[PDB]
Amino acid sequence: MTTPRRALIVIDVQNEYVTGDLPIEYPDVQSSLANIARAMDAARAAGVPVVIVQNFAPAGSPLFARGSNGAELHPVVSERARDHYVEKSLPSAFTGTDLAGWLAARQIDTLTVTGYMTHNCDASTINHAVHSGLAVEFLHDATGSVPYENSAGFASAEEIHRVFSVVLQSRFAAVASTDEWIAAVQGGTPLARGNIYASNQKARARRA
Amino acid sequence: TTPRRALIVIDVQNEYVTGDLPIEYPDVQSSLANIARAMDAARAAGVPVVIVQNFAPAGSPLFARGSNGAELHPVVSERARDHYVEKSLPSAFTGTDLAGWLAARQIDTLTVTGYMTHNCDASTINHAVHSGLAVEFLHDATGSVPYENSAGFASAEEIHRVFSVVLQSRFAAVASTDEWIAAVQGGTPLARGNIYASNQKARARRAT
Ligand SMILES: [Cl-]
Repeated sequence: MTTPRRALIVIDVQNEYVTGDLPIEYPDVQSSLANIARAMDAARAAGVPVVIVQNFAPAGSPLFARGSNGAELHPVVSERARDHYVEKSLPSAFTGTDLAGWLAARQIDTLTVTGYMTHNCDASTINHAVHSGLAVEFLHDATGSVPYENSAGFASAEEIHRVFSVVLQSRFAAVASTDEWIAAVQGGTPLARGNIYASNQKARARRA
Repeated sequence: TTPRRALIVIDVQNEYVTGDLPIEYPDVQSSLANIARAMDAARAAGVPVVIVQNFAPAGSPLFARGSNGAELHPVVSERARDHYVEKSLPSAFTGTDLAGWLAARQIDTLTVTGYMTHNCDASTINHAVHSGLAVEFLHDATGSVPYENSAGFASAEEIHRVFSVVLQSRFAAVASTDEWIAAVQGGTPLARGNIYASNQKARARRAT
């Protein structure tokens, strides 16, 4: 087997999600911030390129407003080194940006996703990556969601994050812990991916 | 102003009904019936109808080329259509002419029906939004299956609800088939939610 050639992308780790008005609720945000930092430190030690993504909305916007505290990168990011930076104003870190080219220029075959939110920025970015031919990894303990209620119904942060983690594992990404990822980097091994048939069979077999 | 819609009917194949990937929520007869209604309402209004069929290789457990499971369900195979694409990844854009065909017909709004909510439908919607299309998702003309894998468990109800709520928060106007039919007959758009509102309504359940 070929050794995975990973890039770690740290998506929208900004104060809005922590001290601001879109507070991450599951996993616990302090626990995911700590794992983001471990993943970044491990990546730097192992020579895995680290890409920071920052999301902006216009000045005066209620969230992620240019010039506001909430739009600034959290100290976990800002006090660390990085190898690349991408600003975005859409969920996906690829659309219209230099990300795909930058990755390709570094022979990246595997994009390891951390940051926020699981169901929006992270999932959009992963969807683009998968359909471009990249393998994707998702660190379930270095990511997270918020609860939502709207005309379509209610879903908690735990339900959103779990659903997305399980769906990702079924088809789109290797879902793993930060500890698991760090070890796989050390060993030069891929992380395990699930599949739709196994995933649905297991749930059905249990219901039986 | 009046949307220029196309209705896309994704992967309404026997695998999901009589085969080995049975849709569990919403009830599959109820969503098949609504897909039928939506197609007929589109037809009557001159809204174009696009059919998508997903194939895996001959001999695969699901969607195998040559198998009954891979065939379109008669609800859809016996009806009129304006366009057809076959695909082999979740998004109906990747490796198909879909974006080109929609562009040639000056489509600005894509209405999504068919299966699965969290896989083919979500991936198609995420591509469409990022290409600049407006998207609608008919929550009673779509559906999910349960999954269990190394990332955890989630039921079909949880998966469909979580994706319906997340889509309403940012990616699509989520509506019932009746609401869509009324919007087509009236030449009006459907309502979209937003992330900040969705999160604020959920946070109010704490009742501090
Ligand atoms: Cl698995």
